Amino acid sequence: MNKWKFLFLEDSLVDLELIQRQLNRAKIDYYPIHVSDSEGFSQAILDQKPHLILSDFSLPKYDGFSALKLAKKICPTTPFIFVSGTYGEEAAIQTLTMGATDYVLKDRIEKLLPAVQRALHELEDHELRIKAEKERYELEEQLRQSQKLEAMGVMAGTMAHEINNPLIAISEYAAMIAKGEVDSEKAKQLASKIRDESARISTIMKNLLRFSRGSLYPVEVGEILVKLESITQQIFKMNRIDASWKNVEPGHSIQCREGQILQILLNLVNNAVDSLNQKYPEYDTEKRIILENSIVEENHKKYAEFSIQDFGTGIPIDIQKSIFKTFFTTKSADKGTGLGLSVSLGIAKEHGGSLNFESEPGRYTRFYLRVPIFDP
Amino acid sequence: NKWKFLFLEDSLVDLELIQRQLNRAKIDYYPIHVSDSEGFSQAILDQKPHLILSDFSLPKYDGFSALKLAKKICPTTPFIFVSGTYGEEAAIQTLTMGATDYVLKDRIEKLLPAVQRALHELEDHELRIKAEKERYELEEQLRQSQKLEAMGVMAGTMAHEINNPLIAISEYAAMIAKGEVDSEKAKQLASKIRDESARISTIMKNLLRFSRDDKGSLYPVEVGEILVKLESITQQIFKMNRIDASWKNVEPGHSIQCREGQILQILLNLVNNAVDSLNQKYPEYDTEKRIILENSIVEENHKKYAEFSIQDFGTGIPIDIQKSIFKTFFTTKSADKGTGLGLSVSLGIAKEHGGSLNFESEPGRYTRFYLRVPIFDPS
Ligand SMILES: Nc1ncnc2c1ncn2[C@@H]1O[C@H](COP(=O)(O)OP(=O)(O)CP(=O)(O)O)[C@@H](O)[C@H]1O
Ligand SMILES: Nc1ncnc2c1ncn2[C@@H]1O[C@H](COP(=O)(O)OP(=O)(O)CP(=O)(O)O)[C@@H](O)[C@H]1O
Ligand code: BEF
Ligand code: BEF
Ligand SMILES: [Mg+2]
Ligand SMILES: [Mg+2]
Ligand SMILES: [Mg+2]
Ligand SMILES: [Mg+2]
Repeated sequence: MNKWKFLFLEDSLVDLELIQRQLNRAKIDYYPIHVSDSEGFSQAILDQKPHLILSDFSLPKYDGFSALKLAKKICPTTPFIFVSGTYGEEAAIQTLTMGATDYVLKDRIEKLLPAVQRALHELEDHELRIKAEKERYELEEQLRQSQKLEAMGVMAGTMAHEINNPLIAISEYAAMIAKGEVDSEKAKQLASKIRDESARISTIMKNLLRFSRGSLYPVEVGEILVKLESITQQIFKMNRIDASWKNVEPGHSIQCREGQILQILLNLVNNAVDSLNQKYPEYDTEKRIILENSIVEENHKKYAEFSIQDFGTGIPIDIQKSIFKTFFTTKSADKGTGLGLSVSLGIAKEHGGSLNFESEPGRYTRFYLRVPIFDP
Repeated sequence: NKWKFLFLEDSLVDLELIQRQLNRAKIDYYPIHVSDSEGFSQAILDQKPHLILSDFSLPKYDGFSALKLAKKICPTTPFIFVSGTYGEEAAIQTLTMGATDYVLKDRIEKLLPAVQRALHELEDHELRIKAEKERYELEEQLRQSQKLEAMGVMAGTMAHEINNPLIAISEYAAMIAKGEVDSEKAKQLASKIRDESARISTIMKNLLRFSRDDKGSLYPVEVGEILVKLESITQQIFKMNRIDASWKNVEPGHSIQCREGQILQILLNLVNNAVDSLNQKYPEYDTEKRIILENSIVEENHKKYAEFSIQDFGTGIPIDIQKSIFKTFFTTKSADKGTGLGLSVSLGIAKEHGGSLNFESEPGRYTRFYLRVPIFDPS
């Protein structure tokens, strides 16, 4: 609502006005929270979560020694600055040793602004560091999508080049028949050649598709979950996503290409992060993701179900039937290739599994991959 | 691991007692023995021991002075006192002075747990690096696999959009070949064959335009933004591969008409080739596993160009293949680690920018690739 949140523990309305006047001269955008006792101070820290505490030493019923001791217990990372008129500088330095972040004397109120600015500058710097890491990650991901598109482009080019020669032959033979440049008997021969060139195009593509494409082996389900956790923890941290796990079922193995199963799961996670960042551009308590594994039984067969539930935008009903189609994306093409869900569905079927989803618009989306357990 | 243990001890008899306890444990260590301050000081600097075991009372030298020096020169090296000169009440105090552990000579059985804990802490640090390296390798393996998967999906989609007209061509051709149609229907069917062949060409053109035309107009970009982004992306690459990366020159304040993302793709492609060449030549840590990254302004044919240069000292490029690199799908790496597309895409991108991509290499010594892009200057 308001950028900074400042907690003032102060009993003098006159001194509060003096302190605030110095901050307002700087056009600092802060939300003031004023408290004069231990209950208000204790409640305001927990419920309001201030980014900075400014405390008086002497309040009726409350003291800055107790306030500092409470702050070190409840909000250790929050900067705490004393601003008091009850002692000199000799006494004030000692308070820093007690773990105050800074100390401002009321008779030297000009010192308040540098103390506040340093604390705010340090807070911004911490935010700036996380942001630079997020931007670096996004740039790395854009380059990776671009390298993927170039390889697709090279494959489209090579297949077009090997096909155009027989395609030309088809057009010349058809043109000779259509032009009437051939007797009835040559037209049958040319029509035979057209069939052979059409069969050639189908074979060239088959040899190419086989060139562009390991055996399944038993893999422990737990090995997959540890790898998925290990890969996505940093993604959630960079995106400030809260990640919850509800259940696991290791000690069951599946016949899979482990790398391809992890590829499915990673694609769903990427869809969840994009959905979450679109709904919650800043930090929000509802920017959460649920990751679960479970054993499911279907048609008297047991399956390992991997589930990824995000609380982002959900999938609008008009597009929900069209989401596994190749190249379908609602993101601007610069950020979305539309290949994630279609590749994951292809891989899932190759493993004898299924990929399905449930979503309620504006609430959640849950994608789940089921793969049959290998029982020897 | 071949640990290196520095022993500051003046009694050869007590040294044999200490070493005998470690040798019973089959601890693989290299002993370094010193009895004075000069030998102790040199051994820390020159040999870089992984553990220091020190006596308190050596003639001409003392463990208080040893601790103070160790804290100045090798603060992170574990330091365990092993002395016969005092009791446990005095020994506990030595830990407060920053000894890692204290072993009494009369209780030499306590030496092994102190050493094992110190070695385990070193191993744990090595284990952490290994787990991070393995995680990074798996992420790169998954990304390479996804690139191969995308190529397969594009090959599949073009086959699906083409097969419908291919079926029609084959059916129409079959009716003509059987003679089941008069001469006028055969000409009409031949026209349909022509129309379906043109359709296949159009389907392919629309697919190729999505794969090679969603690129963007050229815009002026400042050279320095490209260099900072390249630095930020490759810092982690060099750290994971234990590559020493040096920059010889930069030339910001010059701009080029480019697709910034495509320029970074060239440079990143050259970097990946350097890392692979370097990893093939130096599988372990080596001081010559170095990379030189430079930018400069170059003049060619009375035109000024921004040159980005990447020089690795890895596996030189053999003369027989030097003439063939940059060809589409040419790779000497296995399929698990190479598609052969990096240099061919980079040469295309360089030409689309009015630039060139070139290289110099001496076999067994170094390779230098350099990308030239024209400076944007209306004047
Ligand atoms: N968790 C999620 N939340 C909201 N929408 C989602 C979603 N997962 C998928 N979608 C929708 O389905 C579409 C299909 O996405 P898909 O993964 O197939 O391609 P993509 O647009 O995500 C780029 P990429 O192929 O690189 O993953 C998305 O563009 C989006 O509109
Ligand atoms: N710095 C370098 N040192 C040694 N050989 C190099 C090299 N740069 C390129 N090469 C050689 O040229 C080949 C072409 O590399 P290119 O990048 O085009 O495809 P690639 O083999 O590296 C797999 P990818 O297409 O995924 O990058 C390499 O496989 C390698 O044999
Ligand atoms: F009451 Be306070 F210490 F200014
Ligand atoms: F001489 Be030592 F300190 F055992
Ligand atoms: Mg007061
Ligand atoms: Mg996706
Ligand atoms: Mg001695
Ligand atoms: Mg390469």
